[PDB]
Formats: sequence, structure tokens, C-alpha cells
Amino acid sequence: IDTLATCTQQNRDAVYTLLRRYFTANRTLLLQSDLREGLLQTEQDCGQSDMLRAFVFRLQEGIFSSPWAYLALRPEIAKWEFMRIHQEHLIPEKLTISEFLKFKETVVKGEATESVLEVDFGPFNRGFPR
Amino acid sequence: IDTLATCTQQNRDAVYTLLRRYFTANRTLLLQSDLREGLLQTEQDCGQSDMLRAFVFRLQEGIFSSPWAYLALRPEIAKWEFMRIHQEHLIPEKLTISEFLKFKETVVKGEATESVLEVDFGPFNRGFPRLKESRSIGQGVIFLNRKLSSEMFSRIEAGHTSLLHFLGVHAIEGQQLMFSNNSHDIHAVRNQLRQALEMLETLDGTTPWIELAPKMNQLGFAPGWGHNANRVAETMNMLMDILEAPSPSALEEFLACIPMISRLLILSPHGYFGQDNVLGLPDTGGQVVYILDQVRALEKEMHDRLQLQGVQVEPKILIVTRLIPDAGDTTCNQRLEKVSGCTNTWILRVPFRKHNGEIIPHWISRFEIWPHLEIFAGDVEREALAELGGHPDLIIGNYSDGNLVATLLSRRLGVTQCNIAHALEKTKYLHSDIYWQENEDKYHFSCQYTADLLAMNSADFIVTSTYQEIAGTREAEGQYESYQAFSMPDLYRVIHGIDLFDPKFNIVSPGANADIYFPYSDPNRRLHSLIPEIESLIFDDATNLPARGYLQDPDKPLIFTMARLDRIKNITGLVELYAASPRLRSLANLVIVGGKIDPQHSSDHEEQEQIHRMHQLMDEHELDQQVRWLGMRLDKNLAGELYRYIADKRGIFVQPALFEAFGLTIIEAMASGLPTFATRYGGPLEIIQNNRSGFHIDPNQGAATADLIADFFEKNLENPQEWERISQGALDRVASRYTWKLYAERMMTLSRIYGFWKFVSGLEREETDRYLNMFYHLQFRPLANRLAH
Amino acid sequence: IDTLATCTQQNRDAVYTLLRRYFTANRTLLLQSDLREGLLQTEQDCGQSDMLRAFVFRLQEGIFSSPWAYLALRPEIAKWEFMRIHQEHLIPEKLTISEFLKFKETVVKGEATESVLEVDFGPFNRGFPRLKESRSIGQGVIFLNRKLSSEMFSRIEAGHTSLLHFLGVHAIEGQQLMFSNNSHDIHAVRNQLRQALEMLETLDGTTPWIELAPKMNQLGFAPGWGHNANRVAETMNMLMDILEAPSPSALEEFLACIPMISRLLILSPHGYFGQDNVLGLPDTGGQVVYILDQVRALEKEMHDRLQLQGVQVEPKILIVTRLIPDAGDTTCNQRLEKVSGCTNTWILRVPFRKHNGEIIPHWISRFEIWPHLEIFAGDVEREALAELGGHPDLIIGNYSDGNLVATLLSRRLGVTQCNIAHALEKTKYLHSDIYWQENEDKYHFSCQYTADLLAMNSADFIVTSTYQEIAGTREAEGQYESYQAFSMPDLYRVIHGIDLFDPKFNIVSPGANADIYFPYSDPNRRLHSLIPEIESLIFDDATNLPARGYLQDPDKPLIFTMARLDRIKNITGLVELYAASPRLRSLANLVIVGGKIDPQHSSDHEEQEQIHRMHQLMDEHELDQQVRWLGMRLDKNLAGELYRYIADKRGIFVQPALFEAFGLTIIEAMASGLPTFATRYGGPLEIIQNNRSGFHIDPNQGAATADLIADFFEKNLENPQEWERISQGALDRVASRYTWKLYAERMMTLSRIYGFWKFVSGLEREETDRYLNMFYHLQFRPLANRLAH
Repeated sequence: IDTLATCTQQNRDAVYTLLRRYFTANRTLLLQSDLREGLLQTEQDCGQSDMLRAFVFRLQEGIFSSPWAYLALRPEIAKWEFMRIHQEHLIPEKLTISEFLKFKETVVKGEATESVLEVDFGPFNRGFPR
Repeated sequence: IDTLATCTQQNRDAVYTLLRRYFTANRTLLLQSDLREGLLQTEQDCGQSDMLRAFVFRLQEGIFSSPWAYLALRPEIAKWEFMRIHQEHLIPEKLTISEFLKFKETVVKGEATESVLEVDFGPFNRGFPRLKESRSIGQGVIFLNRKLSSEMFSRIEAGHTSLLHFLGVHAIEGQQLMFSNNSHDIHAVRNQLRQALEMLETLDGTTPWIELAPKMNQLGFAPGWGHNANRVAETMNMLMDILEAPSPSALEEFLACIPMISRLLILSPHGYFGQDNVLGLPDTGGQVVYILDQVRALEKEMHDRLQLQGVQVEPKILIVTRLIPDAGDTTCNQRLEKVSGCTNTWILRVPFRKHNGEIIPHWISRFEIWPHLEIFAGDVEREALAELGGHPDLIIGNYSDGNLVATLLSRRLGVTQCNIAHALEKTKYLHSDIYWQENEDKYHFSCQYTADLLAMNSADFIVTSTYQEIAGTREAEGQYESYQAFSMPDLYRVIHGIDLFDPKFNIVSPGANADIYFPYSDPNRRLHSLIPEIESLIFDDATNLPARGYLQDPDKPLIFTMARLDRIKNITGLVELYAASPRLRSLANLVIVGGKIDPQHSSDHEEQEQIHRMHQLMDEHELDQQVRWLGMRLDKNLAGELYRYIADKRGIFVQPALFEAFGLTIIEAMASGLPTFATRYGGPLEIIQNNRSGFHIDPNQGAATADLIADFFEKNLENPQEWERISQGALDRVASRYTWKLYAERMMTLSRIYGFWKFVSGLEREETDRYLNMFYHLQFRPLANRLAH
Repeated sequence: IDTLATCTQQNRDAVYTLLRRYFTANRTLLLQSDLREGLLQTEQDCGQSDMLRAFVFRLQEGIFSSPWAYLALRPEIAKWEFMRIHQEHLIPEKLTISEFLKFKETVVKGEATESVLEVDFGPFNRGFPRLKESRSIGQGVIFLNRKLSSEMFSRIEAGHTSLLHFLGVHAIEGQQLMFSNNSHDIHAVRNQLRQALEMLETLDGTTPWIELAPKMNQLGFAPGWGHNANRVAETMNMLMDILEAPSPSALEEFLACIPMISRLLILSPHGYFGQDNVLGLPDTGGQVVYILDQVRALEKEMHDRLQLQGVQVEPKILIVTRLIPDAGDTTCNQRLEKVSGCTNTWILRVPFRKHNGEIIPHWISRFEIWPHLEIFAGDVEREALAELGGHPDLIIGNYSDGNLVATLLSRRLGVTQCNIAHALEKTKYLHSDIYWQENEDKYHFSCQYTADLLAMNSADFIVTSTYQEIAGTREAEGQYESYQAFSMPDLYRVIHGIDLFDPKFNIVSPGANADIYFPYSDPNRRLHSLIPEIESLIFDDATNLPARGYLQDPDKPLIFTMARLDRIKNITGLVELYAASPRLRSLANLVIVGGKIDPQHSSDHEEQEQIHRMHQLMDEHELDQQVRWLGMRLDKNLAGELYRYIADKRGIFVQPALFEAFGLTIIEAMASGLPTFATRYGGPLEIIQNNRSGFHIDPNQGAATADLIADFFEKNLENPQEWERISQGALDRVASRYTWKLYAERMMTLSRIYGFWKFVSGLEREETDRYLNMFYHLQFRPLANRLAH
């Protein structure tokens, strides 16, 4: 279950309708409860899609603005994926964690005058056992 | 020689008296000169101790308070030891740089409130290749080729090589270069090379690439292997060799030829940049001249390399500096100005802005320019990316501002970064680090030195014009060396600031121009229109033009100096040592160009007080008719022929400066065929091979200097014959080291080889990058927002 | 091109017919000649193929029986594929060399009772470095330098103490060299080096080593660094450069310095060795000449190198061969014989012995020599060890017997082993392995081939004169190549018998004798006194001298050749293509030196037919007055002066041998300066660069070549420019690639480099040694003890 799993474009109006349901801007940042809530109706119109259910239930958070939805997925324990999808032409696009956080940062606290300091332990940890 | 050389307790009375003489607390911080002073009285007491003289003369500084003295010892070039001695019971104790710097801290600014931040690049550089012998410093590219090929051998023995991938990733102007498929496979490439080669065997030499291209493309090959079949053969053979058994020379030759570089971005945001008009303006100078006489050479070379590989694109060079909307009489408000003499080379000017900006109209001093630079960098990045087709292939920074910008720009774009500081002021101003708090209002060293550390560590390679600019001398620490460890109270401490043995350091020395300064002996090219004007400058006199010589000695040898009249250029020293020696007086006549003088101000106050000593020393000793003097500034095209004239009829140049970093003047003189007598102190030590390319003089001893010059004048028939030997010596030394053509060849190679080193070594350097980025954001950014209040 | 290329059986009919034509046999083992001639007719039936022709022409051999073709294909130099195809269903099927050998074995000597031993060096060779590219074979030492220095970047700093230890282990006459104690600790050695280098800057460069010796003993330095301090500085700077950043050039230069080559032992056991009557005699060819010239050259270089490093010792070369008591006015009974033109080079003869020996009295044939070799080897160890003060520093083997002996010796003594085979017969006599039992009683190839394999694997380096001897050409397998894989039925099968890509292989060509053969333009050394004898021999007549002749019309250009009278050198064919094309009879004249002009009476018979055919050609073509033929020997110096004579006036040398292994005469001619037309086939293909250094001519096309000869004789009123240009080409080429000076320089470096490679790689090869030793004891030893029935 991943970014590939929004191939749930087999039923396209389902995905489209769901994104619409989310996009109505009440909160631009949705947690699980909301994210899942929106699944049911769409769940009537149109269809069921156990796959889609699987996907939505694995969403940790989402950030909606513009015709753009930035999703954070957590498929299995301690594994995350980030993606963004366009409300109209719906193509899941894979995001880096930096990209997703830049978007959240912009949506919440506004466009930035200076570049953010990114603390990154990756280089430091590369090579030690896991 | 070292710490244990204070075993001088063999005579420890002298030691005790040296310490006591030091402790007299005229200063807490004792530098080299005042340390050497302490060894002369106490001299006549008690004894001599050559060992002690060795030890003391190797001290860079010492720090005194309390019973305790702390010593920083520099035994040989780029090698340091630190110790402490107790005044009463004196035994030496070996200290770490951290310890020594801590005590230096808690003395001058007193005991710390909270723990200092020690920026430590040590763990980050651990593991990276580095030079071993100090005499090899500044030779970096050579060492790197050896590590590159050494490593490529073992990798090619196992499956892969990065060389192939790196060959894949440069496509100049949207067309794929060197390879059609993306194949990462070495066996395959060997096969293709084999076939390609065997097929080139059947055609003859001069078949143009255009013809070979499709057959080549069936073989997997994109263009850039050569212009004709000959050259394609040549370079495919290079790659075949390398893929069999890597060696440094072959590797450097192949790397050297890859059509990677079509675009330069050269950064100089401070001063008023502009073509001509600029000598004397604030922050400007001959500073601009480096850039302006460099880029023609550069553009030409870049084009050539591309042409030879049969790639037709037109290369661009952008010199990016600040737009100052205040004209201030200049061209500095013009956004795009074509550098004359070049096909595609442009000054692109960009405004500073405020945070809403809102273009800032007014000139800003370099010392105050810090807070604008990040904004500037973003703006430059956009504008320049637009003006070039895309990313530049290399980015060159100049001075501290230029280098910080290049640091930022290069990290954003992922481009090879070259740094030219031209000078690093931390050594120029005594104690300006430990005392940085004092000097902040004027100088803002807290920002500068921080940006300096940042940039030195960020660059892929650093070009300097002399060895001493990096590592100095047996006596002097170098400009870069001084950043190796230092303290900056209430900010941070640095250790491992720079590694002098890092391969990134390369000495690449400029020169010439070369349409102007050229050998007196040329079949063409000379300016005879000037030739009557020349003679009438030296020979005429009085009130018809600037005064006052009147020589009247028709065939007498000439002694030429041309400079600023100021203290350190030291014309006073030359005339003084001239008057003082009668034989020199008899052998030649001293001609001088500089000052405005002519009347003392008007115009040009107040440091031109050196005109006082000028006339004072000229009238007494009765100089006139022995020595001509011009107050003129000498339009450059003329001066070129003036150098050309002072040879045949034979003469010499003299540059008796007290200290000279590079000595471009001397380069010009030698370029013109003049035997040159140049100061021993600074770069002329490097430029002139003494008694081959010229002669070194100690501007301190006038007796010996003028004596030496005379002795030169007395040789053979009066120098037929040994004036000519040195003259040819200078000529050859200049064509073999200092020329912008040479400079350009080396630059265009360095960018390719360090491009490949970046490519290959980048992922390992990521921790270093994150460290430097954190330092920037959490340290520099605040220091420069303090400005800017 | 390969097994897949036999998809040429779309056009199935042609392939079917081709296999049909092969199967109808008379012979089930086909070689090239039949394989090829069977392609044309049936060719026109049915088709005309390029691809199929390509395939067939790359077949080395094929084996037919069954409905089954077994094909061995060799598409590119040194690469082999093997396949089988079935007559009816035609489906090429890949085979391993072993499968193919098992089939060949079966078809030839029948179903095997037991299982065959397969000698396999593959697992033993895995992991050791190899060249990757066929063009590079024979260049081993270059690859090896790059491997050594690339892997000498041990910045683990323990290492290369390999280099340091190595420097410590050699000593000459008990005197430790380069280092007083065996040090390692690279940091210490860098220290010592630094200090020493420093002192040398205050010393008179030309100071004898013996003056600065004690001071250097202080710094830990034994002698060997140089003669004057200038050289000591040179070599020390070499080592200092290397301990910092190793490179191939540097490491070769320094390794070449090391005064570790003092005593040579050259081994040539068969025949009559001595300097008198060469050639003549059984088993003794120009065999003796190579070695006498080689050792003279060698001894010079040895001396020079040793001298330059300041070590006083006298080098000694021993040429060790068999002592034959029954001699008859050869010096072959005389135990020690000083070699003319050498200070310390000698011939040491050791007798063969029985086990009780009881010294064996009479000359033994080289095909019978095998049972004596082990005992001989022991006696040579004892005697040569006695004659040199100890172990030799290099052992050089000659031919098969010499190489085996050198193998046993070098293993015994721990000495670097060089192999010069000069010829390997396995390739000369086809099928002689599969059929070895037939040839056995004459030749004994069971012994020779086994010994060959033993030695080519055992050696440190292997020296050949031409590339051809190693890997041959596109069409023809090389001499060493032949041993890669073969069967000796009832004895053993071999796969991986040798690796042509191993870098033990070095082509070092001989040259000269340059005391004898040298340019015509030499300002001295010419014997003008011998010009009368020579104008006598060219332009005389009658019963004065042994000729047929009297050209008259001397004013023309000249055409020279000299050779043993045959048939392979092919003089008669030169005569013939001279005759048949009239434009040459017009343009020039033929001089010829060899055999006997006047009848065959008188002497030797033998050549006989070629003498008679010579005369016949003389009569019938009416070639008197255009042709001078001398029937004499021409002592060497006389000959040299002659080649010199023909050069100016504008002559040429033509040696149209059917094929020539390595052309000596071609070299002597080019050395003298004559533009030379040499056979296309064999060594001359390598020696002459065509249209630069000389001209390749097909001996198998007469008058097609004569057209080129005449074409050359033309070009602007005879030849103002071209002849001169080709002469300079020749001179330049000899000077660059073929000279005994260059040979000995190379040889003396190779011993040092492969000695180091042996020092490093030594313990890695022990499984290989245990294997080769087992194979010698249990395979060679029985075979030789059957000879010796």
C-alpha cells in the first residue's frame, strides 16, 4: 500500500469526490478522524473500493490548499511516504519529506522571507547499524 | 626547533631574565617583534645561547599574566606547538591548541560566564586525502590526480567506475554529450570504444565530426570526442587507456578535455566595478583589473577547448556585481555591459534590496555590506540563471563578500566553486580576532572572519597568487594559515579552521596584459608615435611640464621607479640609498614617476606628506641633473612603451617596496625585458629567481642595495653580456609562469578536475555540508542581522 | 565474429554444403588451408557471402567425424571460442575448451581407458592483475607500475613500508644499503629524508659520497643514494615525492635507481657456445650473437647505474653452459673464458655428469638433453655460486633447456627469473602435441612442451623481441599463445596454460651491433679505407673474385641485399621480380651477396637447388650487366661499411623474405640509413612503420612491389627529398625502438621492478609454486627419465 495504490483511478470519480470532500476548507490540516470520516459518503457515490478504504485508513495527516492535496501516509509501523495530488488532473506525485514540510510550513505560517535551517541527521547516521 | 629546545635550563638564569623581561606587562599579548626585542638587552646579560635564539625566533606570539606564560611556537612552515612556562619554577608543559586558546580567552576578555562554542572541523576532514610535505602546498591539483587515478585503478579492477557516469551528466545546451545510451557498464564501453576506434582506422585524418556523427551514434556515442576523426581517435584512445590502467597524467589529460565548461559566473559585489574610469573610487582599484584582463584570456581558452572537441556552442562569461542607481559619474547603474575585447563576456549588475526591497540606491562600503548579501545572492541567482541559458559550469568568488555569495550560490545550484580572496585581512590587522569587539563599529570583522571560515571550507578549490598567501614563510604565518585556529570572544573558538595540506589549494599566478607590456624586442607592435614624447619626458625639464629633474647625461644608464608616493611603496628609501652612495651616483641616473608632485597639496592630501621627505632629500645631497622626477600618472599605453624604451637604450627597473604581496609592477617590468631589482619581502621572492630572472634587494640596507646595483652596472664592457642574461631570464620566467594565457589553461583544467572530485567525493562530504549550513544559519545570519539592527 | 555469427545459416544451403565439403575429408583434423579453400567451391554453390567468409577465415582448426563438426574459432587476437555443429540439424552449440579437447582427444587417440589429468592454472591465476586489451600485450611493466603505485597509496601509513623494507633488504658485499637500520615507520623516514635534504643545500653539490657518508650515517642513511651530493638530493627527493603521493613515473624512476643489481647469471646450456666460428656448428645459430651482444650492453648499463649511485663494486655476469670435453678446437672444453668487450663478464662451463659422475664426454643434442638438466642444474648452482660471491641478482634463461634450468635454479636461490625462449616450437610444427608420440623419437616434445609450460608459468618476467611471438596477429596465433590450451594424449590436457594478458610479458627488442652497423652520415667511425675493397667487389669482374656480374653503367641508383642463400630469405624471387618488370631494370641495378656464385661444386650441396636456380635465372633472363652476385661471406665490419656505401648514393636495401621472425638485417640496414623494403610477414611488420621508417612489400607479389620500388626511385629528378626523409625515418626509428642501449636500460629496470613485484606478491603465489613443483616432480621427472630408456 503506497503512492502507487492511488491507482484507485479504476474508480476515478471516487477519488475525485473524496478530494472534493476534503478540500472544502474547514480545516486545511486534517487528522485521521476527519480524513477517514470523509471516506464514508464518498462511500455511497460512487462505489466501495476496499483498496481506497485501506489507503485512507493509513493516512496520518493531510494538508489541503488550492487545487492541491498534500498527503502523509504511514503504511506500516515506522514507515512513511509523502505525496501530493492535483484536485483536477489526479496524478499522485511522490514527495520528499522536505517538500511536504515546506508546504505545511507555507500553508500554516505563510511564505518565507528567509530560507529555513534544516537539521538533518541522515549524513551523520549513515553507516551505523540499523 | 621545538618545545624540548627549552632544555636551555643549561643557563636557566638567562631564561628567567627573558621571562621576567617579558612579564614587565607593557603588554599582555606579546607578538614576534617584541619577543625578539626581549632577546637584545637582555643580550649583554647574561651569555648568548644560540639555542635560545632559535627558540625565541620561532615564537609567533606569547600571552602573559600571573606567574604563567603561554607560548605559541611555529618551528617550520605550517607547523605549530603550544606550551606554558611558569615564571618562578620554570619547566615547560605541552599544551593543546584548545588549552592555549582557552587561556588566551580567559586572560584578554577575562573569565567565561558560560562555555565557549568550539567549531571543530577536525572530525569532518578526517579521512580525506591530504598533502604531506609543506613544500607541496598549493600544488593541489597534482596530488588530486594521483589520488583520483590511484582510486580509479582499484575500482576499475572490481566492477565499476564513476568516470563513465560523470561522462554521462554534462549536456551542453540541451544536447546529449559524449554518450547516447545511459550505459553504466564498463565492458560495454570498452567494446564500443574498440569498434569506434577500428572504424576510425578506415577513414583518414581530417574527416569532420559532422560526417562521423551518425556512424558514431549507431555505436552509442554522442558528440564531443573531437572535431575531426583524428581527435576523436585521440580522446577515445585516452579513455581506452584509462579504462585499462588509470594513471595520473592520462587521467588529467582526459578530464582536461571534457566539454563540461561553457558558462562562468564571476562574483564581485563590492566597489564600483565598471570598465575603466574606476581607479581611486571607494572600495575599487586594480582589484577590478584582475577580473577584466583575466576574462578575455578565459573566454578564449574556454571557446578553444570546446571547439577542439567539436562542440559549437558559444560560451558565456558573466561578471556579476552590484547595481548602484547612484551613477556617481560612472557606468555602475547599467544592468548589462559588454566587456570590450570579448565576444561573449558581460558585466551583469544587480541591485541590493531591503526585506521588502525596494532597491537600495546608495553606495555601501565593503565593511558594511554583510546584511544585504543573502538577499543579493537570491537575486543574482535568478537574474544570472536567466542570462546564462541555465546553471553556470563554474562559479568564481572574489574577496570575502564574493566568496560568501559564491558559497551560498554554489550550494543552491550544485556548481563547482572557486574562491579567490586576493587577501585575507585577519593577519593584516593585529589581534583583530581576540580584539574583534573593539573593531566592530568600523570594520565588522565578526561577520568577515565568519564568512571567511565558511567560504574557505565550502570551496571546491582555492586559487591564490603566491605560496605565501597560503602558508607564508619560515618567519611569517600565511594569510590562510591564521584561520587555522583562533578565538573570537563571546562568539566562538575555531580549531582546524582550514587544512593547509588540503588539495583544494592551488597557486595560479596571473600577469601581464600583454597588449601593453611586451618585450622591447618585437618585430612589430612597438609604439614609435610615443617615442619622441618619451625622450622629452626624461630629458626636458623645469616649468614646461612636471618637474624637477634636468638630467643632461646622454648615454648614462637609467634606474627606473614608478609607484604610489606612499610610505610602504618606499620611493624615499630608494632616493635615500641613491644619494648615500657616490659610485651608484656615477654609474647611472635615477628616474621616478609617482606622487602628483609638483606642489604639495594641492592636490591629494594628507598621506602625500611623503612629498616633504621627497624634496627634503632631493635638494640636499644635490640631486638634480643626477635624478629626473615626474609627477605624472602616465597613461598605460605610454608607460608600456616607457618600459620598452628603458631597455636599449639599456637600463633597469627598481621596486624597493617595504613589502609587496604580488608585485604586478614587477611582472610588467620583466615582461618588457628589464632586469629588475625587487624587494625580498613578499611575492617578488617567488616571482623573481634571483640572479636569473632579476635580483632581490633588502630595502632595509641601502648601502648593500645600491652597492649591488652598482656591481651589476660594472659587469664586463658594462653589461653586454649579463644585462642581457638577466633580461632574457626575466622574459622567459614571465612566459613560463605569469601570463593570462597560462592562467586560463590552468583554470579551465582545475574546473574540470575539481568538478570530477566534487562529483566523486560529494556524498562523503555531506556531514561537512550540514555542519557548515548550521553554522551559517545559526551564527552568520545573526551576526549580520546585527547591522541592519 | 563468433558462435552467434553462424546464424549465417539463414542461407542454410551454403552452410550445409560447406560442412559437406569439409566432412569429405581424407583428414578429420583440418587446419586453416583446407578450411579456407573449401569455402570457395563450394561458394558459387550456393551464394556469395561476406559474413560466412568472415567466419571461416577466423577458424583456426576443425575436427570432423560423426555427423559432427567441432570448430575452434579465434575472432580477435588472443580470444577463442569453441563450438560444435551437427551436419543435418545445423545448430551451433557452444563448447568449453575442455569439451573440445576431449573430442579431439577421442577422435585422434580413441576412447580413453582412464580419466585424463587436466592441468588447470585458472584457480591459481584468479585474483592476480591482468591487462585488459590485446593491443597492450607485451607492455606488462607499464601496467605493473600503475598497479604498484596506485596500490601504494596506503595512507594507512603502515605501507608502503613494503617499499621501505624492500629498500632495506639489499646489500652489496655485506655493506647495508640505503638504510643503516631497517626502519619502516614512514613518519621517521620522512623525517630523516627532510633533514638530509636540508643539509645537502649547505653542501657543495659535487661533494663525493665518501665525504658526506658519515653525516648520512648519523641520519640513518646507508650508501647507495648517489655519487655527488647533487645525485643524493635527486634520489632523496624521488623517495620523498613517492612517500607523499605515489605515481607510476616516480615509482619507476626511483625503483630504477636502486643499486640492487650487481651479479647476472645467464643460462644457455645446449650447443657449442663461444665467440669464434659463429655460426657453423650443431645446435649453434645466431643464438650466440644475441647473448654476447646482450651481455656487453648489459654489463655497461649495470656498471653505469651502480656507478651513478656511488657504489664502487664491480658487477659480474656469468654465461653458464655445458662443458664438452670432446671439443676439437672450439673453446668448449675450457671452464672459464673472458668475454671480449667486457670487464667482468665470463663464460663458465659446467660438465654434464652421470649420478656417480663420471663426466659425460661427448656433445648431446638439445632434443636429448632433458635427463641431464636436473643434475646439471645442481652443479651450476654450486659452481656459479662459487664464482660470484653469492647469489645472483637476476637469472636469465635461454630457449627451452635454459629456461627449465633457470626455473629450478631460481626456485632454489630465491632470485628473480627472466625467460628468453627466442622460439617456441609448439606453433612451428602443427599437430605435434595431439600427435606427440610420432615425433617423440626424433624430437621428444613430451619433455620440451612440458618444460616450456613449467617455465612460462615459473618466470617473473618473460622477454620477447616482437609482439608477434606473444599474441601473433589477427590471422595467426602467437608462439606463447599456442600453450594456452592443448592435449598431449596419454599424458595430460592443459587449459589456462598461460595468460597472454598477465603482465610478466615484456617486449624488449634487440638492435645494433652499433659498433659495426651505424649511419653513413657519421663524422667518424667510418672505414673509408675499406671503400676500395667494396668498389672492387661491386664493380669488378672475372676470376679475380667469386662472382657473376660486371654491371657497368654505374651512374644509376643501386639495389642491395645480402642473405644466406635460400628459399626463405628468397633472394631468387628478388632476382625474378627484378627481371619480370622492365621499368626496374631501367631504373636501377641489383647487387647481391650470398651462397656461392660459380658452381655448387664447391660447396655444401644443400642450398644447392637455390644456387642452381640462381644461375638458371641468371642465364635465362639475361641479367648479367644489370646484376652483380657475390658468392662470399663478407666479414661483419666490411659488410657494415658496405651498407653505408649504398647509402649515398641513394641506394636501397630489400630483404623480401617469405617471412622473417625478427628482422636483424632490416635493422642493420635502417641503422646504416638505407631506406628498406622488407617483407610484410613477421617481425618487419613491427619494425618498419610503412612510408615513415621503411616499406612493407609482399614477397608473394612480384612486380606489384617492383612498381613501388620504381615509384620511389622517381619523385622529382630522381629523389631530392623523399629518400632523405625515409632515411631519417629509418634512423629515427632504430634510435627510438631498436638499440642494445635501450634494451639494456629496459632490462636493468625490469629486473628491479619485477623484483619488487616479487617482493610484494611473493607469498600470494605459493599455491602456484606448490602446483608447479608437484607437476615437475611427477610429470617432467618421469618423462625425462625415459630418455634415458
